Amino acid sequence: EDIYRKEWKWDKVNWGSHLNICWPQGSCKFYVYVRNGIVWREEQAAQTPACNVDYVDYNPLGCQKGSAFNNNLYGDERVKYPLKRVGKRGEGKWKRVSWDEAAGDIADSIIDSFEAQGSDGFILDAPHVHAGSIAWGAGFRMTYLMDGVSPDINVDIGDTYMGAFHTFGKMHMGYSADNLLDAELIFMTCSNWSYTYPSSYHFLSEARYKGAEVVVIAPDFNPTTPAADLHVPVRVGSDAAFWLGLSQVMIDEKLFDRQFVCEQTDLPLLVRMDTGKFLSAEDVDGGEAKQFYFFDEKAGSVRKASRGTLKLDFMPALEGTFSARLKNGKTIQVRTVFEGLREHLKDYTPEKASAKCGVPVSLIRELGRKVAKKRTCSYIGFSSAKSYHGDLMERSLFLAMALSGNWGKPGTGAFAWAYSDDNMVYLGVMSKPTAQGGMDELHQMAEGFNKRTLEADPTSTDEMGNIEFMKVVTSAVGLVPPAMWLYYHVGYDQLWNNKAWTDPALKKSFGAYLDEAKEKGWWTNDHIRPAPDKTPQVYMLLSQNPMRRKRSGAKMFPDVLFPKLKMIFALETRMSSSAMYADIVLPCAWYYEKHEMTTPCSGNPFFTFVDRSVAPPGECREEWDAIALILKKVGERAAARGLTEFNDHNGRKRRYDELYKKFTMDGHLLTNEDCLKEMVDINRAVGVFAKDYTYEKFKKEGQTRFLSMGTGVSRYAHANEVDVTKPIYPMRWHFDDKKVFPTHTRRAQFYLDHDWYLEAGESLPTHKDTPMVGGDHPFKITGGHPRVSIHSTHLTNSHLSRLHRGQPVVHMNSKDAAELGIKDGDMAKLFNDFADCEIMVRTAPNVQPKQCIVYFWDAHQYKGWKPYDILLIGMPKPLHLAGGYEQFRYYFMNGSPAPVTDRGVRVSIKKA
Amino acid sequence: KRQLVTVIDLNKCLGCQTCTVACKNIWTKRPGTEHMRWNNVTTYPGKGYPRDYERKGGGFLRGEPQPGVLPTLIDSGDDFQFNHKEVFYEGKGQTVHFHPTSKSTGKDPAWGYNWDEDQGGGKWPNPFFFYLARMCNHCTNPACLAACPTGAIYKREDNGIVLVDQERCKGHRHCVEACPYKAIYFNPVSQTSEKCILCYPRIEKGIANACNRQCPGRVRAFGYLDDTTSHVHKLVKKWKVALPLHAEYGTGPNIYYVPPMGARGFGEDGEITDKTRIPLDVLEGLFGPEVKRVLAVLHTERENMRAGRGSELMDLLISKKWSDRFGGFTNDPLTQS
Amino acid sequence: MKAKRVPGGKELLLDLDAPIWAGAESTTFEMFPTPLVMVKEVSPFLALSEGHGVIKRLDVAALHNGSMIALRLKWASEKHDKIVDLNSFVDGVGAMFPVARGAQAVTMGATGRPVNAWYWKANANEPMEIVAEGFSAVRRMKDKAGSDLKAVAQHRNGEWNVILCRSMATGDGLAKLQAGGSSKIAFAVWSGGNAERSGRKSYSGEFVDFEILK
Ligand SMILES: Nc1nc2c(c(=O)[nH]1)N[C@@H](/C(S)=C(/S)[C@H](O)COP(=O)(O)OP(=O)(O)OC[C@H]1O[C@@H](n3cnc4c(=O)[nH]c(N)nc43)[C@H](O)[C@@H]1O)C=N2
Ligand SMILES: Nc1nc2c(c(=O)[nH]1)N[C@H]1C(S)=C(S)[C@@H](COP(=O)(O)OP(=O)(O)OC[C@H]3O[C@@H](n4cnc5c(=O)[nH]c(N)nc54)[C@H](O)[C@@H]3O)O[C@H]1N2
Ligand code: HEM
Ligand code: SF4
Ligand code: SF4
Ligand code: SF4
Ligand code: SF4
Ligand code: F3S
Ligand SMILES: [Mo]
Repeated sequence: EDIYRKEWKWDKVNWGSHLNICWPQGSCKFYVYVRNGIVWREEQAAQTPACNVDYVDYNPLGCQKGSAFNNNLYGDERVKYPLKRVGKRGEGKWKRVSWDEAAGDIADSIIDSFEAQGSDGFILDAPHVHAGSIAWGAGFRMTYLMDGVSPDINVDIGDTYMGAFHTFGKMHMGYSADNLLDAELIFMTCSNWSYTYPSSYHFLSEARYKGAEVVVIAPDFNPTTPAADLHVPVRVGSDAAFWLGLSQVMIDEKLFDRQFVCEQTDLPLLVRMDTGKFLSAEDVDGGEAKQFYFFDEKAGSVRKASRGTLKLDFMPALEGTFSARLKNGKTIQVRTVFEGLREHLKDYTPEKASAKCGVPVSLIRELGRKVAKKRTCSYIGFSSAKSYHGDLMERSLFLAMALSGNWGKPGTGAFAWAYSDDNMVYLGVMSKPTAQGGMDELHQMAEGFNKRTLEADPTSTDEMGNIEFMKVVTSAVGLVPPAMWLYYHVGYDQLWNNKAWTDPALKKSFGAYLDEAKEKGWWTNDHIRPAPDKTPQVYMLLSQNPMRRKRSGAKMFPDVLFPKLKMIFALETRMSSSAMYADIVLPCAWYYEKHEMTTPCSGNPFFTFVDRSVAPPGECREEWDAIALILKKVGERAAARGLTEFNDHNGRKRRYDELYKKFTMDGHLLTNEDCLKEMVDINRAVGVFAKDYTYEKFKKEGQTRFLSMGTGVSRYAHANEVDVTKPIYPMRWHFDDKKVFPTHTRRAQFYLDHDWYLEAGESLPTHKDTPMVGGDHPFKITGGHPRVSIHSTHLTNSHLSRLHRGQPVVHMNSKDAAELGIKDGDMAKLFNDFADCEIMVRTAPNVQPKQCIVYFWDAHQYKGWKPYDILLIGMPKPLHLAGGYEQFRYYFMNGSPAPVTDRGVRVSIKKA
Repeated sequence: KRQLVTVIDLNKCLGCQTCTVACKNIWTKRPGTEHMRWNNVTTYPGKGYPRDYERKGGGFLRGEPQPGVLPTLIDSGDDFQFNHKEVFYEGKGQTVHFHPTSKSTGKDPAWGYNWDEDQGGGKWPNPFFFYLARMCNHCTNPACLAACPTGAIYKREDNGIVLVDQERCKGHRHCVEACPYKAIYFNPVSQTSEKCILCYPRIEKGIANACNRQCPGRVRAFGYLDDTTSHVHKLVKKWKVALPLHAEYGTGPNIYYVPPMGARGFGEDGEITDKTRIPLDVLEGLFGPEVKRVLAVLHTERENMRAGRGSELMDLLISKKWSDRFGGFTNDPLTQS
Repeated sequence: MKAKRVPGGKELLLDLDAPIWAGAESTTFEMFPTPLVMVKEVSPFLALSEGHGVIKRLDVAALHNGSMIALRLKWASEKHDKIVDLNSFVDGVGAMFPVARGAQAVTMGATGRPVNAWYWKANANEPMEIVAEGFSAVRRMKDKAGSDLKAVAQHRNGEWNVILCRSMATGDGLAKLQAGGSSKIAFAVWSGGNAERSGRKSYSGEFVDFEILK
């Protein structure tokens, strides 16, 4: 029996985790087992207790990708030496060069472009955090120091909740997974936790056994349905109709929480029947334009709705049509938003809503009634943001939550998007360490914004002061809406101005709306970068893979962008499909091979330590060090070339020779370990870690619950404090404290009375079918994040690829396939008016008829390297160019039109 | 004499394959074991693992031994080879792509481990499927043991673990044909057969077996069937909600499954019903005639919870403290052999 | 059968194409399927075997040179000399001798009545020495139990040709094969193509006289 006992041996064990952005980030603590100087295997530590005795713990955490990551570290997907292109881009001809040569070529290309046209020539395109918080910090810090252009990561990927943004004025709200244990009714929608949250899926099945009713709203009977009591089989993109049907039920049957609606929302605010706009004090007595009104039926009069608190001292009217005399002496009819909604929901009776979304009447009525009487928590996943009209779908869900009083309470919530990213953003901008006063300027600037805000409006909240700050700082550091440069520089105007692929309720194209928006000053030159008359010349790939990530990027990048680019360089651990087109690939240290910390959110609300268990192989470098070296070389090469200064985008001069000293804080930050210690200090300084929770304690324990959302948007958006003894849930301040919302109406706002919305037919939540993006083809293609990989991190891993068919697959309904003469395992062409791809077919009864599904794959896993994404176009929702309204705005990760609307794109399928 | 048992709660299983990799990354990365998924997880309805194992005979009928047939490498999930060098470095551009090649045929695979993932059964709008984790059952009446003419297979009297003595094994593979679960696997390098060892190197140090311990879905319980304080005893023997897989194969298997409740289906009228869509006879095919009772108990107990009455059963199946699932096998996985 | 004395060295006896083999006394043995119903108590599953024993004829010549003794064995078979799948088996041949009085070939001997078998497998470098006390106790000897048993093999034109060669003098427990002595011999042969291994095979039946001449 000693031959198996032989295997159960090792030399040492360290803490590890994975920096790939699973979401909610699992932040799973592993034992990393090293032997013979190599990572042999890993296993979950399972040391994450419950919040208290009544709740389920988080143990063991983990997933199959994490639990087999040792295979990544020794896999043939790794790049271990700097490579320089030998053939054409993408030809697969490489030679090894030194870091010196590779960093030198990169630096020269940076210099060349800065000399030719200033800093607009450099693009760090939407890096994600997969390489690590410190790598993200490095890339951002670099771009900021150089005043380069960094398209917004979140808008670029399509992880946003614009309907939340537009209803509540914020989206950075979340709950922790154990919050489901306090819900009586749980809706998993536009999401697939079986695939996408395996570390905490258990809270869903365990809530079920505790008595929670679990509902999966999905077009397909999706992989999460084994935990579900009910599948709500929506037609792709039709969720609004479902949720409006539910709202109609609660209103018609008088099941709604009248008090909550009257307090929390715009439903009782009065709207003018002549203009369609909220009745304002300006209209009535020449007061404030944003002072709005309730009707007091007892008093027989319009009464000002407070801008400063949601607390009510009487019950506003909901039902009715009334009159108001304006300052003109003219009398008009006014009615509450609610009264308009009652009319509007006549088109969403269960019978009618059922016709629109394909959900049976019985289920619409059952769930209408249940939502009104049950503490209800949802998880809206990021397929919502990837739907053209996800905002409408989300607004409609929030209307049902409003009507049922389902927010601001234990066991409520909609997603997990509250998090502290202080460790990354302070690392990214500070000129000196935290312990040396590095946060002082930022912290005094933050106060400035608060003072200015209160001055503008003394009813303003901290949350509002923080948003104004965010709007400014985002543009000061070169973070820009990604639609702009894609439109102006990557030829996407030719796709996005196609009226055939636009919502037909819109009166004009995306670009026409853009022109109107810039004419009105809603987008400035600090948003539209690189400027249209600049040419992108240097393009940095870091935790980003545009060949699959950009919708239609597989065509638009090679055909339009790459030809303009003098240098494409990648900081990679792995030979991604996009790295195959690079001029220079720089090898990086991977998980367990560099000190790091995970980047958790509310869902799994603990930071986890990642040790350097083993040295990186070959000439793999930490990304901070790699970037530091590039910047030193920029300085050195500039000096050798007799150059001193370059112009930033505002035409101010910056010295090449100070880039490296600034980046490293004059030698203080050279390694991940250096940066980790600084991130720990940052977390201590902002309350995310206890003040006495040092790096020494962190290294020893391996993980710790965070104690706050830090100092960024989440701290205010989340609108609750973190109490580690109970599940995290948002919006408590709004409900308990009657705190106003940062919106036009100061309330959770279902009526958007902005001209564009009024004209588009979207002033109220409403159902619009997905635009016919791709042309008139009969399937609606949907996707999802892969079960089998965290993004592409494991898509080129032999070991993990043996858990599946090892290649791209399209899931089709069995009968649909049969009707096209296609069998399981056949190849098929997917195509539309724009492009095509070939993919292996999986047939399943669980796919909705005329739906097909591709969970994403890396582009070089496909024939001709044409991924399904090639046909996805990414039509941005033009209404998201809107400004001139409080909650219509852009700051980092929030707002602007996301080019991400791939869910429901039209494709045809034929056998190949 | 005692018997180690595992309970697997199919309601909780999310098909993540962590258990698959947990096993593989200790035991089955050695030459000749790469195809072996001693812990395997596939979608049900499906062909299972190995492919069509339910058609391959073995076991006992009326206590009569049944002939069986040997799985192939492909049946056993293959060991896909990939072409990294070809795609990245060979100057072939987009004329080649990253893809698997069968280790058996040297060509593109038309099957492999978990090939029928997420497919399942039923008919729209009532499709159904769940995930089915399996390992060696460490049977009370093991057919594998009975089959080996060299007597290389034995069942530990202390804990009921069934093992193939790797020194005496000659690779005759009668055991493979005889095991109606096809839970013994030929190693063509050693030319012996191998199988789940119930992680005995770990369990003899009080460390839970890896496929149980590493399951993020908290699906798995483990322990001695006679230990009246254990989850496994309470679910198999007391509540009797954890049922054997294919007990009609005559081997007395010692893994037990909590059958899936499943999602409510739609009726012929297209309206929502109050009944699961999973056909009872399908679940009965796998877990026997007690399925109906079990589903009824699960629903009743779940209602007891919901109503504020409490339920030991729901407490057990939820297990708010994870380590309580493991029957006293609670040592951290930090003691070596 | 008789093993004839020949004047050569071991590289006449190990040379499959040596003309000396062309003048050897060759005996054709009919080969029958093993009565596996007999193995029920050792393996009820093996006892269910159907269709084993597809090789019906084995030709054997025996020669010695006083210090080594060689068997040349020849039979019709496809070449299965490699494990190419998890269901794949290799060709094999066995020659058995009694090591105790009253050892019966049809049971592979019995407790205290052992037999010794030379065992060749097509995918093995070396042949194996097997000592058996009944088919319930068939042992492969570690590193041949000190024996110098050697094999050469070639498949050509649909036939296996193999020579099993061993020193005439051996230690205790292996078959006594002295010049001027008479032992007994039996054979089994396995078709890998027919999934033959362990007891699934054809065999020559009970032991026949094996006279070692000179
Ligand atoms: N149709 C469709 N499109 C969608 C989505 C969808 O659901 N459907 N979803 C999205 C969303 S939400 C995301 S977050 C994208 O998958 C993220 O794409 P990304 O390009 O970052 O991933 P990817 O994994 O491909 O590239 C990241 C690279 O990071 C590398 N990497 C990972 N770890 C490290 C590391 O430690 N160091 C370094 N230097 N690199 C590392 C990785 O190799 C990969 O190539 C976006 N589009
Ligand atoms: N294994 C793994 N997990 C991950 C990641 C990963 O790459 N791998 N990435 C992380 C990241 S960055 C993200 S953004 C998340 C994403 O994870 P989720 O937020 O869960 O989102 P998706 O995977 O897009 O959700 C897929 C589901 O959307 C449903 N769907 C599609 N269209 C519609 C529709 O119109 N209506 C409704 N109701 N549903 C629809 C489909 O049924 C599909 O199953 O995953 C996170 N976790
Ligand atoms: C008379 C000529 C025979 C010869 C030369 C012979 C030879 C052998 C040899 C060399 C082995 C070992 C195979 C291995 O280790 O892989 C073996 C195994 C076996 N034989 Fe025979 N045998 C003969 C007759 C029989 C008969 C008539 C039976 C059945 C009635 C039989 C039943 C078995 C069984 C059941 C095994 C497997 C035992 C084990 O591997 O431990 N043998 N035989
Ligand atoms: S990849 Fe994410 S979910 Fe998986 S083990 Fe690592 S941190 Fe956990
Ligand atoms: S499952 Fe198969 S291999 Fe495991 S003990 Fe039972 S009969 Fe033997
Ligand atoms: S008990 Fe251990 S050896 Fe058996 S399948 Fe699980 S991990 Fe593998
Ligand atoms: S690890 Fe658990 S949840 Fe995941 S597949 Fe295995 S048994 Fe199911
Ligand atoms: S039959 Fe016996 S010899 Fe080995 S392969 Fe099976 S244990
Ligand atoms: Mo994402």
